[PDB]
Amino acid sequence: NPETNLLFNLNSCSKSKDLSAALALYDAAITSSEVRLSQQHFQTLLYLCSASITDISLQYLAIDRGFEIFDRMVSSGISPNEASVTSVARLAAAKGNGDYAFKVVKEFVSVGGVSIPRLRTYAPALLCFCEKLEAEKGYEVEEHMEAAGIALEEAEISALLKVSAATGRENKVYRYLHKLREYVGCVSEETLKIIEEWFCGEKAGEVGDDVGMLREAVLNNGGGWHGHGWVGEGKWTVKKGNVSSTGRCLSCSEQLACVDTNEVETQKFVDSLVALAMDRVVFSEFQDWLEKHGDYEAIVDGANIGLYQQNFVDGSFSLSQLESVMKELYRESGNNKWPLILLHKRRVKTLLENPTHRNLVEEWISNGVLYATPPGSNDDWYWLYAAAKLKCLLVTNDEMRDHIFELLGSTFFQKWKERHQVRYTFVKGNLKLEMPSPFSVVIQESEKGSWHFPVSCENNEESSRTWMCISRQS
Ligand SMILES: [Zn+2]
Repeated sequence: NPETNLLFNLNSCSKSKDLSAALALYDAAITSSEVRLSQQHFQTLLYLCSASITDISLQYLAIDRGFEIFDRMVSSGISPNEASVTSVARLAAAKGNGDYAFKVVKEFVSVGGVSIPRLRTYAPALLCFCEKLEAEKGYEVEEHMEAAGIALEEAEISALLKVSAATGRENKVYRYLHKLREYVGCVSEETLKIIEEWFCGEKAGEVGDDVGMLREAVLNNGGGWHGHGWVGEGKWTVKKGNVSSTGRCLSCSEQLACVDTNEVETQKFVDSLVALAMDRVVFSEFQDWLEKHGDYEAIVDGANIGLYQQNFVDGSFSLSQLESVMKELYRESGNNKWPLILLHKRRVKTLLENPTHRNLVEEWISNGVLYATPPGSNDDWYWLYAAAKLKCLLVTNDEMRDHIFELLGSTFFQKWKERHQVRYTFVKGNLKLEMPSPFSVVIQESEKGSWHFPVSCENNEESSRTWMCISRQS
């Protein structure tokens, strides 16, 4: 059987990255006319041609003979899959042909059946245009990506920022300094140098505008950014320097913002939370109970605080620790609001039928500062909902890492936990609440057009992270 032998030998070439050998077998199949060409033969060759772009000894062969393999695949009556289109997009981008790398994807997305065009399909085009300082054709790829419903990562956004800085398009540079802020957060060392080069450059110091109305724009957006135009005269003062624990940069000596988590994104969180919670008993009775009587500054994971530093074997529970968390949050509250504790019905009873505790537990149920979550369903979803919907603190020592709560948007979560979650500790006797930080680690604009960029300390992120401060002085 010749078809199985060709597929077996082409795979043996792909294991060694031996393009020369597989590309010889490709000729033997065509000229002899003994073997039936098929999708898996064409695919194996195209991936190998894309794989060989990095190899110096095999790149010239892949670029010369790669497109003929793709053209034979289409004319044989086989539509090209996502990986095959990406392979030719990379091959075309390797020899500076951005327009073919673009239009090979436009044909693919135009079918729209089972295409599924990933970012790696469009990236060969986009990067090739930004390499050749073709800003206009670069931005076309972004439009066709964003319309096709594909997220841009840091590398693509940095490429578009780079080409904007090269062509001197100060409108577009401002666009992508907010795309990084929005879709990335803290930036790379390479990405930081792309930004540093702009603000140090002469074009950046030829832009300007007001004071009063921008304050509303900062508040309405969240706190991080005002989001329209540059502010100042010229000559930026770029410098790297660390930030305080209180949210105060040592370079410029101004206040960093603690940005509110996205209001529309928080509504997607709570709806997906109620959707999973409504699953066999009535969850909706808590929803209205919170809304009717619930204006607390903090929520407490009752099961966590009580079982903290207790033996899993003994089944020992600690109301005294849960009592301490109640009193300290009440003190730290300015208006003096007691937090809402959320325990199970199995844990509230047994606490209630202990005569020592009964009074204190009954007191909290009467005052509306403790809610019993019903059996069967988890308490997990009740205190997530309570803190998230009311937008307040959540006291628990539990970084929620699991595949049951996998609908957690890990982009939105962590970013939510850093703003809202309160950790704690009981050193022998006394309690110590570890509050969330008074400033967020994200890109942000001041009212005076002063930017701040945090660089991602990938190894050991701490208070000694370097921030790249950029201000005007006017
Ligand atoms: Zn600063």
